[PDB]
Amino acid sequence: LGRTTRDDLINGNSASCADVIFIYARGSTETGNLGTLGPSIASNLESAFGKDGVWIQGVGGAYRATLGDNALPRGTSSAAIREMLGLFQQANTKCPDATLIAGGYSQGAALAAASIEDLDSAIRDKIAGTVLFGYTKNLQNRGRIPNYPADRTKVFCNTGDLVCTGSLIVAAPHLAYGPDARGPAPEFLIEKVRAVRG
Repeated sequence: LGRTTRDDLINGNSASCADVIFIYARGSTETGNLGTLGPSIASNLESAFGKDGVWIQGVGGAYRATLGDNALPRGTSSAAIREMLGLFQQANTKCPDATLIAGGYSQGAALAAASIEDLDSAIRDKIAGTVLFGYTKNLQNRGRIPNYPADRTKVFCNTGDLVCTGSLIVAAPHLAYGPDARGPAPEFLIEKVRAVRG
């Protein structure tokens, strides 16, 4: 695999359920299914919950993270939404009691948002927290994920990252989320898991 690819949910089963399952969608053109920011969040999550206590799953399969899909209505393709929807379904079926947390960068942040929007409310209720970096629909959705609570959403949108302000121009702030994925974003997700699970 490489640190850039994590299939802990796909490869896992009910007998080895983790308490927490993190599903993450990478940006356009990023490698593996975690890209650049996903591995730092994963390392922090495993310090907090232990290697056995958290499953990290990047969104792969039909999510090709094609730069042209950014221009589609929901900011990604229908196929990609179904891929992410199916991973939340699979988490829910394999491990009905795990707490779910989610994340995404750039097109993966629009994908997370469209997926959570379309999710059955009972599964959606289980997602304790979602972190979105360089969220391409930040302006259009006014910093929110449709049908999901504000208190469970943390958007990291740098000043000068123009994708947070309605365009698809890539500027240097868009490439500057490394600090956030190492610190505030995993801390937020851990705090949201601990508030549900203890």
